[PDB]
Amino acid sequence: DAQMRAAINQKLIETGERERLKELLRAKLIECGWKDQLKAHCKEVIKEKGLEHVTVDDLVAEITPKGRALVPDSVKKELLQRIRTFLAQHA
Amino acid sequence: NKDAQMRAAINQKLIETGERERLKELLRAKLIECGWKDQLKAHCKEVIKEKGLEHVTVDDLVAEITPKGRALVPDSVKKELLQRIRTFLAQHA
Amino acid sequence: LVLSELSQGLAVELMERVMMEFVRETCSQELKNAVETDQRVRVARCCEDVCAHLVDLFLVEEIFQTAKETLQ
Repeated sequence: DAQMRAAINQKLIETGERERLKELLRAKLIECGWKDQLKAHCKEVIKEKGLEHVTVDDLVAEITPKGRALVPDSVKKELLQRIRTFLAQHA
Repeated sequence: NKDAQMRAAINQKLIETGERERLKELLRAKLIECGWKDQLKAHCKEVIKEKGLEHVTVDDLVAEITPKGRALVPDSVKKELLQRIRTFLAQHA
Repeated sequence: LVLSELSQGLAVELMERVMMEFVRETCSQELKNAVETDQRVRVARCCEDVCAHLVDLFLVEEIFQTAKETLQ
């Protein structure tokens, strides 16, 4: 049910938990080199398409699929655990 | 396109400020210092001597002389003019 | 014993939103840097063309004046 999801999301937000998890997620992605991989891929797409042609929308479209696939399953496992811990303590 | 526009803007900025004239006078001074003028006129005297004064024309003279004239310009003089243009540009937006 | 896949869905959505925003920010910054660098390249390059143009112009004139002085 979506109404439940809306209720939880609102809680994550007002409790500041969402902002906190977001910060730690970003920090872990930076730490493991995930962001450096994005930048490396951008450099190649720029060199391939050319600055006279490429836009930000082009880069995102080209880089996203690989980016999504390179998010480590370890951080996804830890995130899920944080969410469950959060639900258990607020419900 | 965009480069041509940028060249035009730089060019116009040099004229509006009077910088083009200062560059011209700068080049003139440097050409004297490196002996460009002296070397060129000696080349003129040689060609005149072969062609003969009567036969030679100035347009004809310019034809055999200009290649040498362009070659006599030292790269250091070119570098120095380039540097002043870049500096000028940094101090004018 | 996980009853519902509600928590799974929340982790997947949250991860996807954070990830997506990070990609957008990264691509925007990388392209901004590249364009800034290229701008410096183009300014330098154009300054070279202008310099070469001015020199050849002033020169074509000085080659005429020199020729004159030698005659007679």
